[PDB]
Amino acid sequence: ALQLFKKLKEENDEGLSAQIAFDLVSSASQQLLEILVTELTAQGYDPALLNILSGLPTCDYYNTFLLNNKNIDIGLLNKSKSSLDGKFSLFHTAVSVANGFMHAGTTDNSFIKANLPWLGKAQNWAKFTATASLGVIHKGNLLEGKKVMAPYLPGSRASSRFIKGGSLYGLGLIYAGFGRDTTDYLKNIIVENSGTSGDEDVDVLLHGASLGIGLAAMGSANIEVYEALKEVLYNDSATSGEAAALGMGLCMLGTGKPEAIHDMFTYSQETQHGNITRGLAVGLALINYGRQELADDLITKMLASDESLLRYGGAFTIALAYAGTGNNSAVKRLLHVAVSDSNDDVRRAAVIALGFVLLRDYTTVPRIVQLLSKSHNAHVRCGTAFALGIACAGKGLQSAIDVLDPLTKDPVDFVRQAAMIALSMILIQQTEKLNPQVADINKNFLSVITNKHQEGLAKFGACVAQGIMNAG
Amino acid sequence: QVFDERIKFANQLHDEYLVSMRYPEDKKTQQNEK
Amino acid sequence: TGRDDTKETVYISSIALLKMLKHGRAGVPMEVMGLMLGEFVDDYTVNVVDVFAMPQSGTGVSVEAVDDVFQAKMMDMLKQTGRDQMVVGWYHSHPGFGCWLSSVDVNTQKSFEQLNSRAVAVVVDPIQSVKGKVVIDAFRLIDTGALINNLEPRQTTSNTGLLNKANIQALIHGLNRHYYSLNIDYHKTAKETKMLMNLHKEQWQSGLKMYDYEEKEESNLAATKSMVKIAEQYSKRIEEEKELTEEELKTRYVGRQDPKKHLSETADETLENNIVSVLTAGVNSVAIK
Amino acid sequence: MSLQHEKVTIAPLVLLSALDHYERTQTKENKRCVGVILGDANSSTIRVTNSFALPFEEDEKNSDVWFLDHNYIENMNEMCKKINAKEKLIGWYHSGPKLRASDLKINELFKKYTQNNPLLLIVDVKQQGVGLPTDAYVAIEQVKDDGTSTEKTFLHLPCTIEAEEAEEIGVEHLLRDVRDQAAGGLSIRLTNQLKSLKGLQSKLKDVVEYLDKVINKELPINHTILGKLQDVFNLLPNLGTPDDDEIDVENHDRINISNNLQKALTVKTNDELMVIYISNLVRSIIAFDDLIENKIQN
Repeated sequence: ALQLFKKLKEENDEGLSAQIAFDLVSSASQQLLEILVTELTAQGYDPALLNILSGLPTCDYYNTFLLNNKNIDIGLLNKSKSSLDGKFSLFHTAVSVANGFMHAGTTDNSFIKANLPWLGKAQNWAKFTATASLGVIHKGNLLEGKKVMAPYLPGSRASSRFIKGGSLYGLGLIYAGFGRDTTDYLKNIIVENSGTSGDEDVDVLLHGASLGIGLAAMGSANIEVYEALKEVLYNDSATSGEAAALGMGLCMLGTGKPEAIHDMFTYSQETQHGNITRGLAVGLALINYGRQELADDLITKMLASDESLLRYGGAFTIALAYAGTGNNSAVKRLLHVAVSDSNDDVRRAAVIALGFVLLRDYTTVPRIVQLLSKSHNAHVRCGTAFALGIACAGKGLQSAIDVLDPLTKDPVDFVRQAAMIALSMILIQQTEKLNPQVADINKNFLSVITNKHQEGLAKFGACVAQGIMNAG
Repeated sequence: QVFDERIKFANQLHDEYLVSMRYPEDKKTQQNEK
Repeated sequence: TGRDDTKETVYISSIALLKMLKHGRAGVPMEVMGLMLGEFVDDYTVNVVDVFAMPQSGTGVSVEAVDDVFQAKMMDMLKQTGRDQMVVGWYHSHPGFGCWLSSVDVNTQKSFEQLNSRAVAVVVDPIQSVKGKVVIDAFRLIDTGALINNLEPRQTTSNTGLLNKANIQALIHGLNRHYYSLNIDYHKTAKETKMLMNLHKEQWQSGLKMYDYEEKEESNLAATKSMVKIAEQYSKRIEEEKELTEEELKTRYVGRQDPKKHLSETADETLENNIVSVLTAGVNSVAIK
Repeated sequence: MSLQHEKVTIAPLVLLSALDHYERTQTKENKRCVGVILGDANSSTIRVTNSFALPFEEDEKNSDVWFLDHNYIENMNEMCKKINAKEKLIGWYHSGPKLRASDLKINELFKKYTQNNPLLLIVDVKQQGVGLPTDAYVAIEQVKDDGTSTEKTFLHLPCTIEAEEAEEIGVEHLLRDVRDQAAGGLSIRLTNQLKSLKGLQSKLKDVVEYLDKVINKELPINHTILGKLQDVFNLLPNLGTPDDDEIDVENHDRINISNNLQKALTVKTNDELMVIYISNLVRSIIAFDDLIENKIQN
């Protein structure tokens, strides 16, 4: 990369060099960009080049864009509140997520103020979710990030521990990718409570810290963070262990350090809290991102261990390692494992996997997974829905839409939820003019929300999915 | 000895039967049809 | 303000289930009881280690029948063996009634909340243990206070939502206005699993043991004869049965209790067996001598 | 006392108890756990219904030195009878690995309490192999032809497993395996015939190397072992018997029926051959008309 610039230094002119920089930063992984600026600095390139590479330009432009060209249908806000009563915990949860998607990237206190009574009915972890939904909205505008969460960030709220935590978590949502400076602010609190976390007040705050720091330090592989999260994991807290487990594989993303994988792998055996153990299983997955064949030893071993826990994560380790490779081994393993595995959580998970592996090639996907949707296994069907979504999210392949329609109407409640979600994931912002079906799927949601002969489960998915469609 | 040959012969007729039957459906099913 | 308060999944050990079934089965139909000993970890993981039974009282389940002299003394025998762990609730068996908590059972449970407020009440139904089903359900009190201020959603937070809703009417009313029902999962080690799984010494020997030969004779004769009688039905059927209207075809030519299929199943089951039969005789002769 | 100990049927609950209690009394590395076994006797078939741990501390150095709190056993027992007063003390479980001739002394202690000869049910907790991890032994005192002035000894007894209705349904609820001791379909039983041969071979091989040691390495001449082997050679099969001729008649019968049944399946599937082809002919017309319908639609 660096050589491309020494050629262009002998031809140097602003337009030419800048077009290449814009091309480079969209595509490039964070690790590539990071090593690259140090090299240009010793080469003594213009600071104009490095500035682009900071990606402070690109973020200013996208803020303006969304500010102007965001159209907000207001009738959605008023309706979610009315139709799905917010006292019920599940229902607030769904409503909060749909909104955070709708109002992405640009600030809006338009929801808050109008729906002050809805807000009041939040309680427990429902309120934690709410506090964090804000930071989806206030994502971007990195500058006024700290500012706009400042009433809710600690030591200016004392009302409830749920707010305090969840204001820290959402802080990380804003700051992924720009988050190196932000990492300090979060680290201060983790080290203080690095021990004592058996205090129930302390725990809730700390959950939100631990997710935040994952998000901000994503992929940087600050070994300073990995250690601090580790002590938490050892204290064996009820719920913040979960966040730690994840938060470490978020940080160290893709390193695949032999130490790291091992240490976590040993800890899974000891632990009994059902959440942590799952979390570490998935956590092994995250760290073996795009590690191909260097991860094979781990992949054999998880699959070989009888634990429900370790087989669940077994499935997504293969998946993230071989993400976007048709590799025949990876495909054969996932099919054989899903069908013949007795346990339900593990069974759903190996089906989901397939979408990741087949991100690259979406052509052969409706047909492979025709077979699975046929299987009238309850769990299997749920995960076919989710799988289709991942694989064909970007495109509109017709075959995919069709496979998903019997699943929309399937009598098992839990299928219906995934299914409804999976359609809008596929058809994300695709004109209703082009394709009239989109409008019909949409109405179906609205109809189910009207229906009271449905479970809360369909209602939950159905609302979230409309927020997916109408996003930002 | 005698019966053994008969048993083996049946099996061959089965495989021919199984084989032929399924093939036209495949073509039909793919094609649009009411 | 406090915890998530998602009702615990009651993780029932392999031993505690085996004893519970046995205990109820002996006592049926007279109500049976005992205390659950366990240990409380995580937010929602209660591992029910083991159970013991208290001597049958002529008052059935009663606070009166929770006899502290017995209870205490038991703790102490188990103490010396080091198998003692905190009481985490109580179970009893209603066979007479479905799974729910009677008014008498609600008072009993209220005393346990003082020990541990995450204590469970587990209803075992041993009359219906004669099916492949194990009919067992677990409950944890709800406070009236929670329902009056309509604060009940707190307890049902962040969960998959799968709730058993079997049993309604008075029972369900009581449940909704008094307890919370949540799932039971069974966790067992693979060590435990294997011991149980293992069968006889003669199990891995049986293939050179063989049926008495008078019965193989009998069976060969029965199959040849039976198929003949269903074959009559099948010949009659394909005389016609090439018209239209599906359901009518099945009544006209006796396409209900379909002969082709019932014949195909019997023919093959007998065919496979007869391969096994010969296989054993030849092998026995030759291996031994 | 009771001579009646002809068979031992064993509750899976007993096993389960013996395995678990081993760890919650926290004994490891050949440190024995002794507990009571309760169930019925004065009956031919002995049925071991349930068990309970006793504390047991065993001195590492020797097996002649040990601690057992006698008094505990009586105190436990009386509460336990209240629960179920059918049950009686009948003997003791030993947590393996394997028989000792120090047990003879141990057994005698239990005999004081019991009105029947105590059963020594060695529930091996190490679960070696998939074969039963129970040997059963009873202390019997018998005279012997060698010269020995009365020998005291442990005689092997057949161990099997039976479970109650309540117990059996628990076993099946737990299991989630495909199973292969089912001996069900052609596949399970196909395996099962091979499995039995090799089953035999391993056992046979053990007999064979054992015989070498008797006349070379001065393992005693145990007349009982040799005595039993004579029945095996006398009741060994023979050829050119009119039995052999008899087997051949049966062999023809079974192959005969196999062929008629084989042909009979050929007929059923061929009826299906016709049915798929009617369907296929029909659909040619439907495919044709399909185009005309689409013309209007476009």
